[PDB]
Amino acid sequence: GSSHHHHHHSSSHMKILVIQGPNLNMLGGMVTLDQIHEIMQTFVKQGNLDVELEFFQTNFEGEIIDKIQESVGSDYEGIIINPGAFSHTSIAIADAIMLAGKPVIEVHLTNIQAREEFRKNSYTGAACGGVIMGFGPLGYNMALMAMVNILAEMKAFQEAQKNN
Amino acid sequence: GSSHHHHHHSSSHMKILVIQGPNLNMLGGMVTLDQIHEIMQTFVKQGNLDVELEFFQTNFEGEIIDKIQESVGSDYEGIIINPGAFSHTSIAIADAIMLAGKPVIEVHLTNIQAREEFRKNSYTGAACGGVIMGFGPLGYNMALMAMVNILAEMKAFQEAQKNN
Amino acid sequence: MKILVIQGPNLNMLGHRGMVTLDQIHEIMQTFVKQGNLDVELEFFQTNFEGEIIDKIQESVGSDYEGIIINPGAFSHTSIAIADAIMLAGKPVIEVHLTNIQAREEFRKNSYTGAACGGVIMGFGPLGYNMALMAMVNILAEMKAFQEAQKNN
Amino acid sequence: MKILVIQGPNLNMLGHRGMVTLDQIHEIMQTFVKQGNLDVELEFFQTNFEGEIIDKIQESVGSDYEGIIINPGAFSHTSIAIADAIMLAGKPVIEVHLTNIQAREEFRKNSYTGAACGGVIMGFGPLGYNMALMAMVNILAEMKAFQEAQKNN
Amino acid sequence: GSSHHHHHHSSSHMKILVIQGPNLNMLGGMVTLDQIHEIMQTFVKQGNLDVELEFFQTNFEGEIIDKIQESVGSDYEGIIINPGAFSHTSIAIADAIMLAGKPVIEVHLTNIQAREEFRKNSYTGAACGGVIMGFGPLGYNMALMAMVNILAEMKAFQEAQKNN
Amino acid sequence: GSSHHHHHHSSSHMKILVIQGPNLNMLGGMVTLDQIHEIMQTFVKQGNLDVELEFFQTNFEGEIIDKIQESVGSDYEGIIINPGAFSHTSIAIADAIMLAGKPVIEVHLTNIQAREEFRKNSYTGAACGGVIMGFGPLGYNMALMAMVNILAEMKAFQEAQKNN
Amino acid sequence: MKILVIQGPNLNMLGHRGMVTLDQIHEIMQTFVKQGNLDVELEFFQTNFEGEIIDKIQESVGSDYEGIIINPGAFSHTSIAIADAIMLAGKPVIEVHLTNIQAREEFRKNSYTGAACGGVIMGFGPLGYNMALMAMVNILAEMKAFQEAQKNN
Amino acid sequence: MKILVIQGPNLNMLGHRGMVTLDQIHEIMQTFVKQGNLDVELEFFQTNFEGEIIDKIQESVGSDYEGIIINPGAFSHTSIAIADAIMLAGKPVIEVHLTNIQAREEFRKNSYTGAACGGVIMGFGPLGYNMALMAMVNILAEMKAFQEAQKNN
Amino acid sequence: MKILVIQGPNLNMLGHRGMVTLDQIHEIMQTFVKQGNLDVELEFFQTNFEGEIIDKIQESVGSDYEGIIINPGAFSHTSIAIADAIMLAGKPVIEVHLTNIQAREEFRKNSYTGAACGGVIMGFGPLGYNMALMAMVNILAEMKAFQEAQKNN
Amino acid sequence: MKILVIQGPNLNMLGHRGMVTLDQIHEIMQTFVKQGNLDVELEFFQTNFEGEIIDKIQESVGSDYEGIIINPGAFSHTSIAIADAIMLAGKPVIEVHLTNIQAREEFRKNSYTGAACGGVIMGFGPLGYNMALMAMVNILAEMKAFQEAQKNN
Amino acid sequence: MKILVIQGPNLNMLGHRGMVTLDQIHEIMQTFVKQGNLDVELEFFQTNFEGEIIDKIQESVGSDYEGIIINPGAFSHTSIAIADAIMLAGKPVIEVHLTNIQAREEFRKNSYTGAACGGVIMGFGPLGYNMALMAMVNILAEMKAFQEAQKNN
Amino acid sequence: MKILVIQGPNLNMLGHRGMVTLDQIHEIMQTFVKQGNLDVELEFFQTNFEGEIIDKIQESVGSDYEGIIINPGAFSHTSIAIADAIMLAGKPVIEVHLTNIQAREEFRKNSYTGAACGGVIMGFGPLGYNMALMAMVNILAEMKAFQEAQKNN
Ligand SMILES: O=C(O)[C@]1(O)C=C[C@@H](O)[C@H](O)C1
Ligand SMILES: O=C(O)[C@]1(O)C=C[C@@H](O)[C@H](O)C1
Ligand SMILES: O=C(O)[C@]1(O)C=C[C@@H](O)[C@H](O)C1
Ligand SMILES: O=C(O)[C@]1(O)C=C[C@@H](O)[C@H](O)C1
Ligand SMILES: O=C(O)[C@]1(O)C=C[C@@H](O)[C@H](O)C1
Ligand SMILES: O=C(O)[C@]1(O)C=C[C@@H](O)[C@H](O)C1
Ligand SMILES: O=C(O)[C@]1(O)C=C[C@@H](O)[C@H](O)C1
Ligand SMILES: O=C(O)[C@]1(O)C=C[C@@H](O)[C@H](O)C1
Ligand SMILES: O=C(O)[C@]1(O)C=C[C@@H](O)[C@H](O)C1
Ligand SMILES: O=C(O)[C@]1(O)C=C[C@@H](O)[C@H](O)C1
Ligand SMILES: O=C(O)[C@]1(O)C=C[C@@H](O)[C@H](O)C1
Ligand SMILES: O=C(O)[C@]1(O)C=C[C@@H](O)[C@H](O)C1
Repeated sequence: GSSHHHHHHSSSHMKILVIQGPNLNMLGGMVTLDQIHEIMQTFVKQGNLDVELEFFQTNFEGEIIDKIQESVGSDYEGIIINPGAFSHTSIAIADAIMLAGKPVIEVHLTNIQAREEFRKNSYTGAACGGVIMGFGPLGYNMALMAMVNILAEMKAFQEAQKNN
Repeated sequence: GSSHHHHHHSSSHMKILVIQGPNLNMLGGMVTLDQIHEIMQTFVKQGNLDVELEFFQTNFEGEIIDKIQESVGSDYEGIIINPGAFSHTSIAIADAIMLAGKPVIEVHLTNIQAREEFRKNSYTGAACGGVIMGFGPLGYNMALMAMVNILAEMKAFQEAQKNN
Repeated sequence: MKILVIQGPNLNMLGHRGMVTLDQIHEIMQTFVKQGNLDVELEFFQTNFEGEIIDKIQESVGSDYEGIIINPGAFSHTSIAIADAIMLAGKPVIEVHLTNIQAREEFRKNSYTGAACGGVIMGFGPLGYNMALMAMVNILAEMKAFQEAQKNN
Repeated sequence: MKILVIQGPNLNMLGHRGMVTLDQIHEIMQTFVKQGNLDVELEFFQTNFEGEIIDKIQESVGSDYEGIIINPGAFSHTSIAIADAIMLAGKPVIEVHLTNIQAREEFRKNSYTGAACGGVIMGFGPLGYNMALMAMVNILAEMKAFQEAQKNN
Repeated sequence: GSSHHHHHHSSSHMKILVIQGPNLNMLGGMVTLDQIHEIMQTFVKQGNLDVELEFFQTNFEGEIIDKIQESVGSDYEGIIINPGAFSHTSIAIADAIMLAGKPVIEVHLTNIQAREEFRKNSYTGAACGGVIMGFGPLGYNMALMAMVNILAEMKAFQEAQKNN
Repeated sequence: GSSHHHHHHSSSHMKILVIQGPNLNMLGGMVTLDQIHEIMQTFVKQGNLDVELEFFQTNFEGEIIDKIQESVGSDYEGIIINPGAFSHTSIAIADAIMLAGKPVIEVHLTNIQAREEFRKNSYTGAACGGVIMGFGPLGYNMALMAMVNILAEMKAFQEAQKNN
Repeated sequence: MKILVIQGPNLNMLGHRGMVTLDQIHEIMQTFVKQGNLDVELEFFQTNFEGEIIDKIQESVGSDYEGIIINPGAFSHTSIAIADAIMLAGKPVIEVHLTNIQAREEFRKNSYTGAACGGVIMGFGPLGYNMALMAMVNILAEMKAFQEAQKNN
Repeated sequence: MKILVIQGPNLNMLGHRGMVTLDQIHEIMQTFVKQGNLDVELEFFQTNFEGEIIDKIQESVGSDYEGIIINPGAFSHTSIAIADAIMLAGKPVIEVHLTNIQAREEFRKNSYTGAACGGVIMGFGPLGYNMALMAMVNILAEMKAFQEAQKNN
Repeated sequence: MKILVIQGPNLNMLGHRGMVTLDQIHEIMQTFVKQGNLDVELEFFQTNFEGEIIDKIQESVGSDYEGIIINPGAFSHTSIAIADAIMLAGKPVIEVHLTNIQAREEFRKNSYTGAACGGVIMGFGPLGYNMALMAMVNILAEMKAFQEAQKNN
Repeated sequence: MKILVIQGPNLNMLGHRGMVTLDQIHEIMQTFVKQGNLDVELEFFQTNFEGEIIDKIQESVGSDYEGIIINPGAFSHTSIAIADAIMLAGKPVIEVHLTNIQAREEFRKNSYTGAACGGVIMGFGPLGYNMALMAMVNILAEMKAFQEAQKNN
Repeated sequence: MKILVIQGPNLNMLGHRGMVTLDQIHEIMQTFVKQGNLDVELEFFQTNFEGEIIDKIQESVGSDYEGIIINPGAFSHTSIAIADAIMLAGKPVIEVHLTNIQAREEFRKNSYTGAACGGVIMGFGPLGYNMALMAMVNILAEMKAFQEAQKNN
Repeated sequence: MKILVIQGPNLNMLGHRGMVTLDQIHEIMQTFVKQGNLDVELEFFQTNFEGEIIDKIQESVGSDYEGIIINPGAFSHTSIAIADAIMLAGKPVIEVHLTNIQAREEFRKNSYTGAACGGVIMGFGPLGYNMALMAMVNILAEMKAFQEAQKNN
């Protein structure tokens, strides 16, 4: 699958991993995925945020399981995923996620509540703590704004108990 | 039911309506709903945002339907709603929302995908364009950040077609 | 001879939700009575509250109302309470629907409230309301004929 | 202005199956027209055959009938074909039920034929038939008003 | 449809009506329907029984409804029916039977409990007071032996109450 | 459980085993089970039939499984059973029946098609080749008349292939 | 020691809906207490409003009520909200039903509210209410014993 | 006045399965009677056999037992037979459950045997048994008043 | 070599129900045969009667028809009878659908009759009928080759 | 004019899984084209990977393929992704099945991918593939006629 | 070290129901122990009675049995009681199936008793029994190692 | 004598997901063979890819593997394709589960893959793998005895 990433300088620093599910490579709303990624980057460079993104799209469920598994070599501290149609079917990823080790957030462009009966459950989303759907590309940024706060708060907490 | 609101000065200006469902008046995480509201207000005064909020909680499905119906006296231009347990059952509010006239966003503290079978469907969120669940109080701000962008883009659009 | 019309949730919103208001439906009804020359006091009550329909039906049980026409709206599909209430009304209740609830989503198909009513008119738009007057008038006429047929022998 | 009434299976059996016959229901209808002074030719057709209802509706598609009132009876719950047929009728079809099919066994609850018709009258006993005439008259009146409203501008 | 009948002399006399559903006309076990009928007649002429049968097969659900409706012109006093595949689907005959006026018995060559999930319910058999299935042609005679006893007992009963 | 039997002389001879389900011991229509048994006996002594019955009622599902297993010590050559409510639940007896080795017929006084949803399936009857239900006590005799014919025809058949 | 009794929709209609009123049920309870010599202030509240049950339970959370006996009635089967409420009451809630809701239609079988309450009495007619007092008295007694057993060591 | 208490499968295991035995439950009952000054012979029977419950209920039908309290345990959810048995007992049967079967797995939610019983106590732990005595006493008392009210006129 | 084509309910209504008649479909087939130079007598039969499909299939069992192409229409989803009939035809039956019945409402998804046929063509509009001829020709050809392959050794 | 043939999981196993290989199926197609004198480049791709079907479909979206024939095999029943893919292919997709998936286990009945494709051929054994060529040829021919019919006026 | 083997209904019938008896299965087990040189007293108990399995498991709770291997047979699918029992066994219970219950009718797919056991062997024919011994030996060995690892520190 | 072990998705993650790795499981197996003195070449393959399990099984069909042990993991519940593949393996496949998939969520209860396999070991943790070797060894031994029993007469 496909993979973009930007760099980051070196003076906290939060590495985040975005995983885009099958067919998401194809948007082209009238907006494209690369565009959804600059929107994300634009919203960080902009928010004033020491966040590094890694972007990842694939059509292969195994490639999505692999990628999560990699992350567990503690690099990035959280995952933003839109499993595509795998949301509805794939227990195997739901499992990947539950032994992800870190925050995961599911994001869906459409409102899957409001579509075909079959799209209504996501197993994957049941396993991410949080789920965003319905918002169009705008949803990713919500997942980003959220991710930031989660991690932040965790850092402030790991520094909480680890003194006494 | 109960209702808070802050004021706003008079020099665009977006009035937004927050509706909290039944039992939400009870939180006291270890955070309370008034607290969830200042967090919201804090995130506006802070984001630098001409947004006026109105906060509203009730245990009464009718009172939720009433309030939406009132909004349709074009004041506020969108709604953020956590219908609580009424999400799962109440077609009547789903209906209220589908003839709401404006952007509606559903917010849930818990991740309802991940709870009892009965909590899995929300008819109301199938009628809001977008849904947020899973995020704790943080979710509300996501709905706020989103609401802003929606309206914004709408204003920019109503000014789009209305020239030619 | 006085009849109660009970309109459910969202029904008041007609004209934002064809382009016709609930007020206009009510006056249509008048026009049908005021015209059909039928001795009928109508009263309109609309609410978005399940409890307020229940209350109102419970309040009917005192003389002056001989029948209730009701569009429980969305509560039709879900409100076992309103159906329970309709059954103790002990007097004609007729359920009306603007649309054909057979013909929309799954969750609208069944009506609890409808089963409790003697009979259901649906998918006629407002005409169904006049249809309901039409029937109420008949049943009340017939009932009235019968309790004099017997309480005479 | 000529209207078709289609009665489904078993319906002819009324008086062995209250104590009233299908014939009487028909003449009631007459009495309602013959009385309501409405220019309406009615025709009655009863059958226990799914195919015969389908045939009859397909035959309506030729002028002289402007609308159909129909009680598919038991076929209501099961006949996708009749429903399909009612949908090409391209002219008002109104479904009538003597009983409230909401209020009997599970298998009667849905009506396929009902969904295809614009609207459904149920649980009124025979009155529902007059109810149906009442509606048909109105829609045909309105339709007629409209095709002259436009085909004038 | 098709229709066989034998005659009977004139010196109680029980007229019985057998109705064979769709496709039953086709057997040819390695036994045919006419054969199933002689077996029946053979078992009456044989049992020593003042019974007159009328045999009736059709493919048309309407024709089965018609025939029952006819019977209600009190000729025969009971019906033996194998609705075939219409068992499982046809409410309309179930209804015909429920306002049949007299004893009805459903017979099935096969054991419908023991076949495709769809064959498991018969609505028609739910409305007959009794149901035989599983016995092959032998089934019909069971229905005949039973029909005899039912009617008999009824005659003995109508003569029971109608004296006092 | 309980068990009746009559004797039989010694000059073909068919031994048959009747098994009555739980609660059947309680009838007392207005007829009792012993009565249902003499009706049976009466219909054999009467039909002119070299049949020996053994009657058996119990409340214990094990005791029914036991008794079938016993039969397999080839005594009687067929079983008539009314598993009572165990019809609907007990796979374990359905299995006993399927490795019964001989004709089994299920009899039910009521018409189980026409009762509570739960009584609609009988797993046992799915395993008997044939099922009678709806007939009141008269049902048993139908099972008897049938049993006779089945066995008969089998004897006639075992003498069929066993010559060439 | 003060206990709240919450009666649900339609429950007030007893005497039109055997031949006994809600008032009579309540005075029965009194008679059981007034007689049982038990230190128990009772309060009765009946409503046809889902919200008002919720509000009332939430209002209990302030001292003087130590327990709630509650017949959610129709809301029993459908009201996640009231069950959610009962769960934060943090103090005994006992559900009562006049009838045996196992023993009616499908839709009454489950109770959401019952699952949230510790225990459910059903099918006893009014006796079940005294039954409920019986139990509340016991749990409160035991709880009270225990918080003194511990807050002593 | 003699009452039969029937304990179902595994119920004898209490103390390995809070920390209380079935013996203790039974003596509690005694204490409640022995104390309530109520003329009540109790008998206890516990079994892991569906058949033995059936047999025991059928055996009750002979004089000296006027009522049955019964915790069918696991058989509650599956035993049509025991429910059929309970229904010919012709004499009060009350189901008790230690836990609130609404509040566990799907498969425990319905009780066949409970529907057959007049009423069900659940989720009270052992208290429910005394609760059951409480009720049986009342019903028997009332029944007995009534057969003398009538067999006098 | 003679083939039966069986069109089901409503299928005759094409041109009121794109803009193409059943007649045109049939002549298309001809054109495909008349052109494909294939020795094929075709016969067309359309009906709105479940029975008449059954009768027609049963009648095929006599020589001259070697195969059946059939669009049961609506009866596809419900007719166990027709499926049973197709299964004793003992000779190729091919089901055709204009539309892709996977792609409409739930109730059209399964076809009983289709499972009975050896193979189903669907969603091709009229082209599927020529598609069907295409197949029949092949199967008949192959079968014919084989009964000569064997009845030779 | 170039067409892509997509064979799904296990389909390569034909010859161990009648006694015919996937290679033979493909050369048959050739023979049908090579014979039908039709201007058609075919390409065969078989995979046991859901993703590789997806990738392959997405890769089609670049010129030279005008259509896809596809036997998703097992993924037919479960792969929402492939069905989603087929839907953006924006160019004819035809699903083929060797067997009649109506006629096996429950889980094979529905096909997600089939609903996505315009039309589905099933139960024909390998013939269905030639049947598929037959159809693709026709649609492409017709489409091509049409874009010249219009882009001329 | 003594182990209980519990065989359920019908299991004794092997050899009328491959051609192997229950006795032979048991002696096989012996042969595996007698051979594997494992210190293991086995006991065999077969029954057709749900209550007898329950009784036997309840009887295990006394010393000398350290583990149970069990084929509940048909009760697997239905007996909530036996599962309940297996849960208080407080000692290893292993479920065995001759066949693969996944691979037969719907009703056999789930096992209640299997969920209550730590682990299930199925579809191995008799070999599964030896498989079970193999496991029991291991867990007992491990448990035993552990209670000496700790009760030492 | 060489055997394939196929580990499914996530299985490699043991030690982040008791505290044991997949490597350790494999070496345990060695220890069991290396110890059991059995002539067995084992190979381990783990993948998170449905297609790779299917490929690997399809690759087995060439000599040197006589059997496959497999934990399809999450694909167990959903992969019709893998089950389809396991069925053409034409050689013993045994499914192993660390946990008791009966005893977790609904969605894990059924195994497609398991029904295709001859037999399934589950809920034993790693021991189940040695269990599997134990069985494979036996079947292969027996099969081998048999093809020499016959191909001798
Ligand atoms: O982002 C989404 O909306 C989605 O995950 C993408 C493609 C579809 O398969 C999903 O149902 C929704
Ligand atoms: O915000 C929520 O999580 C919720 O809407 C509140 C209360 C519960 O009834 C809902 O399931 C979740
Ligand atoms: O009037 C009607 O058509 C309706 O009762 C009103 C509102 C909706 O919720 C119902 O589904 C239909
Ligand atoms: O007229 C009626 O009520 C009905 O349509 C007639 C016959 C029955 O089969 C329907 O269920 C109701
Ligand atoms: O006699 C019978 O077995 C049957 O009624 C005949 C044909 C099939 O449709 C039924 O399922 C059984
Ligand atoms: O004979 C009978 O009808 C029955 O088998 C007896 C008792 C009930 O449990 C069955 O449902 C019917
Ligand atoms: O008290 C009762 O029995 C009930 O709770 C009251 C009203 C009905 O809605 C319930 O189903 C039963
Ligand atoms: O007493 C009880 O709680 C129960 O009746 C006994 C055992 C369990 O099987 C039931 O689910 C509840
Ligand atoms: O040809 C068809 O597409 C169909 O078989 C005809 C009529 C409809 O009833 C079917 O659903 C589709
Ligand atoms: O080609 C077929 O018949 C099929 O698509 C192939 C493999 C199986 O998985 C499907 O169920 C049918
Ligand atoms: O395979 C077995 O051993 C089984 O447990 C025994 C009897 C049957 O009832 C089960 O379904 C399988
Ligand atoms: O090994 C197991 O226990 C399992 O097969 C592995 C992963 C999970 O997805 C299964 O449910 C169980």
